[PDB]
Amino acid sequence: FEVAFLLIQWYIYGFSLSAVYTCKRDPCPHQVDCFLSRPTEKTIFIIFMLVVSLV
Amino acid sequence: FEVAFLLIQWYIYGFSLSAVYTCKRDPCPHQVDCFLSRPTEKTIFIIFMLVVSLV
Ligand SMILES: CCCCCCCCCCCCCC
Ligand SMILES: CCCCCCCCCCCCCC
Ligand SMILES: CCCCCCCCCCCCCC
Ligand SMILES: CCCCCCCCCCCCCC
Ligand SMILES: CCCCCCCCCCCCCC
Ligand SMILES: CCCCCCCCCCCCCC
Ligand SMILES: CCCCCCCCCCCCCC
Ligand SMILES: CCCCCCCCCCCCCC
Repeated sequence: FEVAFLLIQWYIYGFSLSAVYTCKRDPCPHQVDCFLSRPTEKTIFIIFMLVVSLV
Repeated sequence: FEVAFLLIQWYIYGFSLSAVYTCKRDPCPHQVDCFLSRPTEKTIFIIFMLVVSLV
């Protein structure tokens, strides 16, 4: 259960977060720019919870 | 002067007007949709002034 939950997160998300996202869904016209909330503080806590599950 | 002014308008504009324009300049992000004012009434008067200059 520890290995299987680490492989789903590597496939879906990765292990960081960027500040600007580019979205191509509907009803939005062509492509839009969207901005995230605290993308640097969240990246620090993603790496803290990776080392805990590897130990 | 009548022929030279008809060839510049055929090259720049054409002889009609559409309702939705797609713009790719700066500072706009990617591509946006822009909407014109009375695009059908103006197309009727573009063709009236074409027949006058051809007669
Ligand atoms: C151990 C509990 C995890 C259950 C896994 C079931 C599959 C999860 C979906 C797989 C991702 C699909 C993305 C297209
Ligand atoms: C955008 C720059 C992010 C910098 C990431 C720094 C992460 C430090 C986390 C320390 C984890 C160590 C656990 C013992
Ligand atoms: C320069 C940006 C680096 C971002 C990742 C930093 C990770 C360093 C911390 C590793 C902790 C390992 C503890 C065993
Ligand atoms: C952007 C991703 C950076 C990942 C760097 C951290 C890797 C963790 C290595 C140390 C793990 C300690 C296991 C005991
Ligand atoms: C008879 C007066 C017309 C003057 C014509 C001078 C050239 C006009 C510009 C040509 C179009 C350039 C588009 C790139
Ligand atoms: C979008 C549909 C536009 C229909 C254009 C109709 C143009 C009629 C103009 C008549 C010109 C005749 C001059 C004698
Ligand atoms: C179906 C849309 C047709 C649009 C153009 C119509 C132009 C017809 C009028 C031509 C006038 C010619 C008078 C000599
Ligand atoms: C969308 C453009 C339609 C143009 C149709 C009208 C062409 C004009 C033909 C009649 C001209 C009369 C000259 C004497």
